[PDB]
Amino acid sequence: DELNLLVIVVDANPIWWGKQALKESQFTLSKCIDAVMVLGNSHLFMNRSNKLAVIASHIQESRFLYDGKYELLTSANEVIVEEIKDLMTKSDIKGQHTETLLAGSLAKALCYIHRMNKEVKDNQEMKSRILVIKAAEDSALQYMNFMNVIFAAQKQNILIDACVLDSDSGLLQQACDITGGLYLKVPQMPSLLQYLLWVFLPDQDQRSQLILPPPVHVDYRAACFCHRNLIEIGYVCSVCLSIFCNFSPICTTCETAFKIS
Amino acid sequence: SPLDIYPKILDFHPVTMATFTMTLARVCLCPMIIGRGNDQVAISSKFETREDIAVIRNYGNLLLEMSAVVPDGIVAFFTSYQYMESTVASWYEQGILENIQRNKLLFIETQDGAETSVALEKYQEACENGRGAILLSVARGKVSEGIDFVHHYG
Amino acid sequence: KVDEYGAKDYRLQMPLKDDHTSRPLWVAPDGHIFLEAFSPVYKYAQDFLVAIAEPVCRPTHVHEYKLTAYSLYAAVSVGLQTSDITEYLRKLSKTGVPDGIMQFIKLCTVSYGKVKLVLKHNRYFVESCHPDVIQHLLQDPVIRECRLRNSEGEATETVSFEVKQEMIEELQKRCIHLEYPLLAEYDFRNDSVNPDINIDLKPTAVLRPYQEKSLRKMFGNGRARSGVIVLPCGAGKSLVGVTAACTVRKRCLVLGNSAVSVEQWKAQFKMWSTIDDSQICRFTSDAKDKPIGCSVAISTYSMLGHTTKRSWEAERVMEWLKTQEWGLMILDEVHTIPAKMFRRVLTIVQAHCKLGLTATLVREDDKIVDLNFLIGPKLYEANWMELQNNGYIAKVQCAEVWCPMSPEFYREYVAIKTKKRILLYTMNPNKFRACQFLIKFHERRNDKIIVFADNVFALKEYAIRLNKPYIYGPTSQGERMQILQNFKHNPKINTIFISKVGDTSFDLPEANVLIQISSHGGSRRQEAQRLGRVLRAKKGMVAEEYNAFFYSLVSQDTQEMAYSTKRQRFLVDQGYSFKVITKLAGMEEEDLAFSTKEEQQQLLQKVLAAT
Amino acid sequence: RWEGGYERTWEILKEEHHGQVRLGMMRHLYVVVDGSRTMEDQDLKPNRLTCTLKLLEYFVEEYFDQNPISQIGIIVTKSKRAEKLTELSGNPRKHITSLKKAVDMTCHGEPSLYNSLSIAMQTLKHMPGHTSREVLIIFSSLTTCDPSNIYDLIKTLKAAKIRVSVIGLSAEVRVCTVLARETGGTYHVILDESHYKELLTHHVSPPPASSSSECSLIRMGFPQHTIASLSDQDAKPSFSMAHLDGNTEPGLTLGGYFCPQCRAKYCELPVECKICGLTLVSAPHLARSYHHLFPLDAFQEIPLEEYNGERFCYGCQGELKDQHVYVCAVCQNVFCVDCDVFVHDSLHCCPGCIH
Ligand SMILES: [Zn+2]
Ligand SMILES: [Zn+2]
Ligand SMILES: [Zn+2]
Ligand SMILES: [Zn+2]
Repeated sequence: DELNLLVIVVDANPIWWGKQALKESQFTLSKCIDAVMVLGNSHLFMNRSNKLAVIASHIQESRFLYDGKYELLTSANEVIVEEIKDLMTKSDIKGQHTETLLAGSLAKALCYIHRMNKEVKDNQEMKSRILVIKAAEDSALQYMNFMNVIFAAQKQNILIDACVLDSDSGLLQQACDITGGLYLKVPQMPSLLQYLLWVFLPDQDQRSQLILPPPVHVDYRAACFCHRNLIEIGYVCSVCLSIFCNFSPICTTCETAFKIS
Repeated sequence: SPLDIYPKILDFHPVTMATFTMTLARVCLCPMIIGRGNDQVAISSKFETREDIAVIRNYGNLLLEMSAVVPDGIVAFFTSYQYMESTVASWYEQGILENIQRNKLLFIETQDGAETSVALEKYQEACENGRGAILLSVARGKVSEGIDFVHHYG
Repeated sequence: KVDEYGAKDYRLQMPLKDDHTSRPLWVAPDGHIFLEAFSPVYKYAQDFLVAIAEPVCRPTHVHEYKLTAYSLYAAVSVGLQTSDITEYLRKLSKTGVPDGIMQFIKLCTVSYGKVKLVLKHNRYFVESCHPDVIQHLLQDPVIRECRLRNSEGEATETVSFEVKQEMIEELQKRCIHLEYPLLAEYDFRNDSVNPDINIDLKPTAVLRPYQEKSLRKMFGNGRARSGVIVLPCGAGKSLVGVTAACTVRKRCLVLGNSAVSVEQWKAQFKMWSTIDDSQICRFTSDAKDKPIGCSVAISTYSMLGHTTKRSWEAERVMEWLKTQEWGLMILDEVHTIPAKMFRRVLTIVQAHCKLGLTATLVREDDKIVDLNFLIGPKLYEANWMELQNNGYIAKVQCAEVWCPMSPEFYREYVAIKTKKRILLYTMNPNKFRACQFLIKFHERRNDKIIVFADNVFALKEYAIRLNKPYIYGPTSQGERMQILQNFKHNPKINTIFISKVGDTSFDLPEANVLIQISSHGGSRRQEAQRLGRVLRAKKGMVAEEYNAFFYSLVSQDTQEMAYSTKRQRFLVDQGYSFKVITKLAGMEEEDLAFSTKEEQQQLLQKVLAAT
Repeated sequence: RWEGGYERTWEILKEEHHGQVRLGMMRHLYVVVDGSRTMEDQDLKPNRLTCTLKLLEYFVEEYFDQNPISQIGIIVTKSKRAEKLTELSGNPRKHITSLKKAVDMTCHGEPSLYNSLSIAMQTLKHMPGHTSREVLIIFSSLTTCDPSNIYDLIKTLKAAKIRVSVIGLSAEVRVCTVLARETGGTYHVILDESHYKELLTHHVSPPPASSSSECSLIRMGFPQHTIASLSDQDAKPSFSMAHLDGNTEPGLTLGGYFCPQCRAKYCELPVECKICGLTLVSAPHLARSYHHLFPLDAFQEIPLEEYNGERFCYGCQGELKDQHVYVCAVCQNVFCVDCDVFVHDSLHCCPGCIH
């Protein structure tokens, strides 16, 4: 009855992969796609009850991606390749939006997980986890919405695993710390698949007996809106929760004067 | 209820005899008839059966359950003073009245006007003070004549 | 035809129709009927089968009923014709009804109520609307002898004829052989010889649905009809009889098993009827009352079965009873009637409507077929499990507890071969320990403990060692009621040991824990009736399915086991289950008697001393 | 006379977001539960006590989920007296443990509104003005014993600006209605366990802020998870203050959370500092309640036939076959019933709006 779902979100920002391609490094987007497909095939291999969900995170939208080889594996790989080529071939940069819709892809993944769980019969319990690979830079404006995702997963007790390739994201670190998922940056991009298999492939119960690298240290500093500097102790607004370094009689954000006689 | 007895009682012919039915979006009244007790005793108030012990005990059980269930405002109208007093005495002897007192405070009217006034005042004070108050009166008594019950009293 | 597996191949004679799940009944051509309780039409089929068929087995899901000539007679006298019965059967039968069963029903119903027996002017007449039947029946020699003879020995001449009083039951049996059963119908409203009585129903009287249903089935078209109604003890069966008597309102005679039964009947009549106590008398040897003006006379079979000379006043009262003709007669504990002395009582008394009430109807001597015409057809039998569901009676928790035999005791038991083996296994030290543990556990639970022991010696030893009240043969009635009230009122003493007299010799206060140690030895109805009478409906645990606890101690590897399975079979017919409890949890920690075998061998000494 | 004749032959026949208003940013909630005789009644299976305590644990979980910086106090009123079962604090595990322990309580006596309210007021008498003072009471029995006048206590509570909410079980009580109305709270009646859960969920959300409520610039510190490693020579363990006041061995960890104001060490968050009174929180805790500041408006339910657009859900690509399809207000996307319910209930953000 153990139904393991491993939703994989792929950072499919064309700009970062173009930068990497111009660098002519050993690792490209094709290798990333191949590693993701192999990991998903292995996940489906480990048990019949296991399910695979692959969604590509792109700036324009979040795409639901899904001869001597397994029939279902071959069909799934064909579908994934078809969808990714259809998206990237028609991926026309129209606008200055560079940050990928990371939050939207996570929200769509959570909706898909909820729909699967509703479709899952009471006879079986569907353990769910999400693995996200980070390649491009992190986004700022999504932060709040990103937070809305995190607790939501913690609402349904879903692990969130982060695989940073190039650009670190403290948001991902905090999400992994909160939801209990694993955060780790790949030192050598060509070795990505083994990092996926050795660490992110086993389930948490399997991870329980397994010995794994300790989680990275996570900080929780704050930005003082008037200057957005690091702050240890700050003045918290009781109206709109805006934080200030110095005492103020009127809050800039809530526009409500602090009635301190 | 009868629109023709009054022209006969008052010996006249009224011009208009019209009854205005009540239309309620929300039901505020729940009239119920209980002719059978817990022991399936045929509940009656005929003076031949008014002295029956079974009827008195079933009335006591009904009042006890209502006090344990229904909110503070409880009023009970009997048929005569002597019958009500005998029923109260029987309830005290049986001990059913003691449980009713344990659940809600009880107030019984007498023939004294001042005593009945004090009883009404205490009943209203208890009802407005959150403690269950039960009043016992007669259909021909002063309570049924000129006393009005609010939502939290009736 | 029989299959190689032994089952009867009735498939050929049963044309199955496609309305399988819709229709709940199977009608085998043997006369048996099967019903499924889970069917949505269960209630309708239940009532139909009860009206037409005599129930046999009623377990949880599937029930078996049987068709008998007496059952068909009861159905006809209720007022149902052949066509309606056939139509309803075919509407409920899963398969087609075999033509043999159809023909059997036709033959039975075509002649039911044909012959009429009338008790008028203290004389019994046989009449009918078919004089050819009567004339042809005159050829029967038994009918010739039963027919009243003139003063010169000649035979007395819809014209009826008088029949000898002594030869009623002979005619009863003979008519069955004549395939023309008599009709026990009374002029309920057309009565003029016996006026009514100032007796009515108190408003406190409540008719539960099954009670009212049985009464109305008895009152076929408003006329009372003789029969037998089976209700569990304490289900208002006495109240049902009182209600029937009030309905009849004619002269009423009631017979009970013992004096306690007479007292209870009088109390019930006072408790629910409006008859003045001046008209209620007890024809007993202790409380003597004038029979004159006694609207309802209550007595016992022995008081009427005394072949020996009675007291002079008793003779006068018997003369008064014989002279008076009774509109209603009531007999309790019908299962004791088939005895010859009690059967003679029916001949002795001249009454119109005789109604019998009891808890069981399976006499171990199979003398029940005659009872079908001693009184009449079985009118009603409430479903015990159904009454349990409605909460009218307690939902009993039955259990059989097996007790290992001590090696010395078992060797002695095997050594003896005669009837004397009873003492050894009834005095099993392990059985004693089990009973003691049960008593301790239920007293700690504050339960009403009643322990039965048919053997006199075993009862004495058990009760004395456990230091509890014991009642047996002597049973001084004053001290008997003293002990009963001590059990009822004193919470310190709630463990009563009762001998065989606990069946019907006195009144059992309602209890919750009944432990049976020794039984008659196959009286499947006697101890089942004892269980039914002991355990009554109790408030507080009605929601739970186990609010009454019954334990039956049986010694392992003894013949007693063979009795228990033989006996509780009757209770199996009512769906009751008995879970085997080989070992009792908790006996180890609590100290009990006979912990040492050295005590047990002294007990063996004591037992063998009495052979 | 029903015995005249009767046959069953004929029986045998073939056949709620409010406006963009200020809310309870900081809440000090006290839960008072009756322990009277009537708690053993079977209004809710199995009895009032068991269902009440289970739903209370669920309420505590949800309330701490949606109110990170709040507090919960548990008081049990029985035998005309009140027992301070649990102190006002923010630990969910301790309160759940206390409720599980109290599952086996003794339901006896009658509730005492006066004593419980007086204890709650005394506890909340010194609370800061900016923090809201809200009390929730579960009333089983209809009778309360008052060792003094109750309306004077009502006046004192109103002067103390302490909100009182009542959720009864039997029927409406005039005194409870007056108490709820005068102090600004709400009075509710339980219809069943589902309605009980609905009322508890409605009470989970922060109440609308009163006009008289103050708006002060409160000062809070945000320490990090300073973990000391034995590879460092400055790995000096110290028993946590929260664990120190414990029967068992307090957690002697090398590192953890150190107060930025008085260097107090705590192994659990969010916990207000015992020594200097500093409210030690974390950044996610503040952002955890932002959905209250920005509620998601209900989507437009349109029949599928009248919806002349796409036939797949935007959130799950589900082939929409239901008679009702929910369209977003902002980006006007296509969502099925399941996604429409879940996003508003849990996600609180429309992905298309983010896009
Ligand atoms: Zn502000
Ligand atoms: Zn501090
Ligand atoms: Zn959807
Ligand atoms: Zn939207």
